[PDB]
Formats: sequence, structure tokens, C-alpha cells
Amino acid sequence: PAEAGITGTWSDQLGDTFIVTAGADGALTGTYESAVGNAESRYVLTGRYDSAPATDGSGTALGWTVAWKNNSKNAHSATTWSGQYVGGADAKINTQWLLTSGTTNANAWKSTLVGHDTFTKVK
Amino acid sequence: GPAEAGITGTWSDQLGDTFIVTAGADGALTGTYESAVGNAESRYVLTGRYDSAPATDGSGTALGWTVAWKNNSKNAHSATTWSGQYVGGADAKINTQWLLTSGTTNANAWKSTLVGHDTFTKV
Amino acid sequence: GPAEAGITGTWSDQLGDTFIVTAGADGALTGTYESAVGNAESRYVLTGRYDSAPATDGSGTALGWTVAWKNNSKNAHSATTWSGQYVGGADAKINTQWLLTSGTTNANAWKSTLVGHDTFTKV
Amino acid sequence: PAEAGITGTWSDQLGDTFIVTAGADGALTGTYESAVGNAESRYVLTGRYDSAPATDGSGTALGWTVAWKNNSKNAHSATTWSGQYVGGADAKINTQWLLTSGTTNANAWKSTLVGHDTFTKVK
Ligand SMILES: N=C1N[C@H]2[C@H](CS[C@H]2CCCCC(=O)NCCCCCC(=O)O)N1
Ligand SMILES: N=C1N[C@H]2[C@H](CS[C@H]2CCCCC(=O)NCCCCCC(=O)O)N1
Ligand SMILES: N=C1N[C@H]2[C@H](CS[C@H]2CCCCC(=O)NCCCCCC(=O)O)N1
Ligand SMILES: N=C1N[C@H]2[C@H](CS[C@H]2CCCCC(=O)NCCCCCC(=O)O)N1
Repeated sequence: PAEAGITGTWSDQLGDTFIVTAGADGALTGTYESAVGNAESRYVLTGRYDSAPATDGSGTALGWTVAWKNNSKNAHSATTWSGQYVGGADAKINTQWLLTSGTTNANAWKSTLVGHDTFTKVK
Repeated sequence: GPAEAGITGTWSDQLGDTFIVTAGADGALTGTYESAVGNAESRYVLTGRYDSAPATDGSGTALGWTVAWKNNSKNAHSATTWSGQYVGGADAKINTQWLLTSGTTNANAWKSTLVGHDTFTKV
Repeated sequence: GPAEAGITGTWSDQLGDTFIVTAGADGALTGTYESAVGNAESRYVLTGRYDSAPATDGSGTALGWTVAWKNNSKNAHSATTWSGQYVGGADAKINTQWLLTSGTTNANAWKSTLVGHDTFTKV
Repeated sequence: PAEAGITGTWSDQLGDTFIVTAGADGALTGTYESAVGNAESRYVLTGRYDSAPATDGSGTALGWTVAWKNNSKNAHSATTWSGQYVGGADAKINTQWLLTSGTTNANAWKSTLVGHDTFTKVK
């Protein structure tokens, strides 16, 4: 059920569009379109989920990555989201993320932002 | 190009993990991860993304990947994402931070996500 | 000034914690924290710092604080830091992210640190 | 042992100067002088540590905060370090940190940097 549950189009508090397909044994593939930052149009994403989650009430662990390069822009950075899908009537994907920019070693202390996103399904 | 040649290969870290990765197809990472520690045995699939046209000013090459800790023999109901950068030169490294989320009930979500850092060196 | 008046008070969060803090002396935070979850009972000492001359452009007021989880009742061999910002207005909040580090052996340091987020609202 | 262990002058891989005093029941007080960022001269720090750590080889949990305002500069930000002191012939304080800048709510996604610092004692 997690495969059909995860598969679809999602948004979050920032108003992004996250389109993903969950494959039968753990793949995530899709596109991300960002409301903020140095971004336009869609970016490829790929990731993995637990395709046989626990049946005790726990969420389904998952993660995915976007590198912020597409055919028209390159922000020299990549974001990974790590979180869990919680199904039901008001399904959500609750995540934390790490956004690393390419930097010189001297500037590596300011390479990585951290935050959180909650996604809700729109389709 | 040099980002693909630099990232592709077999990498280890201080914990003695084995990270086998190919970078190609204009931004895809694919490969397997074997964890020396934790609730893990043998290889797990990884997928991720990298910047396939990084800056040439001395900055590293941003990248990220995910492992869901389920394979054919074991399932730890969790996923790790690494977000970081590849830095070439005489001691080439992939410098990362990571988020490890376990599937939890809502009551236990506050304790769902570990954070840390890994530096990989090429074998 | 308004940062002191805004931050000083009693606050709670989504878990039902009680955070009692005074902001004064040009940047000090002092008070007590009572945790609704985890290996914790009764009040713990907190100390921290805040920006006592924040910008006036609409941005929040940066702050952070620490609790070591030892008091006269219990010791959980761990400490949490919250780093975030106070945002005034109708619906004033302190928006934070946190790192909870437990004492571990070196070998187990990869499991030492949980990460998450808390939003505090004034009671 | 943790009090004498922690108290002193420390540096890290960036070349900072961290001067701290650990009090018998858990206080940390001192100053921080930064090699990087929008910073000059000393800043106040305060934090907390576990004053009765485990004796099984585990580290001593601690954390502290700096708000980046002193008599001559204000970077409208605060960093919290969360980590553990490990004693012996190679004593270190191993940390992760969160650096939050005051932002508008629209820019909160880019308010918080994450990283790690390892301190070693100079005196
Ligand atoms: N849903 C989310 N949107 C934002 C966060 C994490 S991913 C981010 C959007 C990123 C778009 C691409 C981008 O602007 N990358 C460059 C970031 C440079 C940040 C420099 C900094 O201010 O420290 N969460
Ligand atoms: N190279 C690394 N090895 C470890 C860190 C992040 S990935 C991790 C190995 C994870 C193996 C799978 C596994 O044990 N997952 C379940 C973790 C449950 C942790 C619960 C807790 O201690 O909060 N970095
Ligand atoms: N408001 C919050 N409450 C919880 C989070 C971070 S602080 C935490 C409460 C911590 C209470 C003290 C405590 O239980 N310390 C030991 C933590 C052991 C977690 C071990 C693990 O599951 O990896 N946010
Ligand atoms: N030892 C360390 N030094 C750096 C890291 C975390 S604390 C940091 C030094 C911070 C100095 C004050 C300062 O520049 N604050 C403003 C930071 C704005 C970052 C904006 C961005 O690039 O996203 N660790």
C-alpha cells in the first residue's frame, strides 16, 4: 500500500511541487519544482523507501536527492530529504533535509543548510 | 568528464563501510552500500544525484544519495541520506553530513532521526 | 527592549514542554526547562544567548540555549541545544532546530546525536 | 575529572579560540573568538555539561551557545554546539552545531547552517 500511497503529486508549506513514483521494491523517481532559491522548472529526483514497512503503526522510512542542475540553471548544490511517509486520510511525508553547496575547503563550514518540510498530497 | 571520473569508484570511511558508486548519465548516482555497523548486513541499493557541471573556481562538486536499509535478507525500517561534496586533488575525498530516519509512531517521531558526518576516501 | 520583552516568559511546544526563560543583561538567557518526553523528570537548568540588538527589517531575533539532562532527580547523560529565532507579531513564536547528544563510546558516536525541530508559542 | 578536563583553552580545525570554565554542577562559561565569518574579537558563550557522566568509557555530554554580537560587531545570528568531551591522552570535544541567522519567514528555509567541529586543548 505504501507504493500507491507514496506515488503522486505532493506540495509542502513552501508551495513546491514534488511528483514521485514509488516502485514495488524500493525505488523513488520523479521531479521537483521549487518555490524558493536559485531554481526554475523541474529537476530530476531519485531516492529509496522501505517497501516492507513495519505493521505496528510506524511510518515508512524514505529519502531522496535533487541536484540543482537542469537544462537552464545550475545552483551547484544538492538537497537530500530524509523522513517517513504516514498514510491514511491525511497522509503526510514528514522530512528533514540537508542542502550542500559546492564550496572551497575554506568555506566548507558554510556549505550545508538544514531544515524540515512536511508534504501533503495534492493528486 | 572529471566529475564522473572522480566520483565513480569504490570508497571507504573510518567505520570501514564499502560504498561502490557510478556517476554518469548527466547527474545520476547508482551503486551499492555495505555498512560495517548498525542493523545491516551485506549490500543495499543506493541512488542519488550529483552536479554534472560543477564550478571550476576551486569549489567541490555537490552530491547526495539515499540508502533504504532493506535488502533481500534484512530490513531495519530506516533510510539514510548523505548530502555533501566531492573534492578532488591529491587527497580526494567525499565530505558528507547525513540524516538517518527510522520509521516510528507519531509519539516517537521526536526520536526518529540521527545526524552525523562521514568522510569517504577512495580505495 | 522589545527583544527582551518578546522572549521573556513561559512557552510551550508541540510536545507539551514548559520552557521558562528570561532574556536580559544584553544577551543572556536563563531559566528552566521541563520535558514532556524522554528520560526526564521535573525542571532542568537552561542557559543561552540571544541577539540583543536584532535587525529591524522584518527578520527574527536569533537565539540558542542548552539543557544538560541532569538535575537532582535524574541524569540521562545527554544535552540538547536549540538554535533558532524569535519572531514577533500576532502569533509570536520561537522557531528552533535542535541537536540532542548522548554520551557514547567513540565506536557508538554515529548513534549519539538526534536532530529535530520545535516551535514554541507563549503561554 | 570532567570539570578539570573541560576547563581550559581549546582550538579546532578552523583555528578558533574557545576559552571555557566548567563549574562543579554543570555550568559552562567563557569566550569564543572565530577564525571565519562575520566576526571579530571575543564573544560571550554559556552552556551546560553533565557533571556526573557515566564511567563505562562514554563521553561527557555538553553544549553551549554564542550569539554573534559583541561591542563592535553584530552578525544577527547564534550558534549552538552539541557534543561530548572525551578525556585521556588524546582529549577532544567532538561537536555538531547549528548556526541560525535572523531571517524573514519567507527566508527561514535558509536560516540555519549545520556542521561539525573537533576541539583539542591548547592549554
Ligand atoms: N523545500 C525546500 N526548499 C529549500 C529547502 C531545502 S532545498 C531548498 C531549495 C533550493 C533550491 C536551489 C538553491 O537555491 N541552491 C543554492 C542554495 C544556496 C544557499 C546559500 C546560503 O544562503 O547559505 N527546502
Ligand atoms: N557510515 C555510517 N554508518 C551509520 C551512519 C549513518 S548510516 C548508519 C548505518 C545504519 C545501518 C542501518 C541501521 O542500523 N538502521 C537503524 C538505526 C536505528 C538507530 C536508532 C537510534 O539509535 O536512535 N554513518
Ligand atoms: N522538545 C524536545 N524534547 C525532546 C526533543 C530534543 S530534547 C528531547 C527530550 C530529551 C529528554 C532527555 C533524554 O531522554 N535524553 C536521552 C535521549 C536518548 C535518545 C536515545 C535514542 O533514541 O537515540 N525535543
Ligand atoms: N567553528 C565554526 N565556525 C563557524 C561554524 C559555526 S559558527 C561559524 C562562525 C560564525 C561567525 C558569525 C557569522 O558569520 N554569522 C553569520 C552567518 C551567516 C551565514 C549565511 C549563509 O552563508 O548561509 N563553526
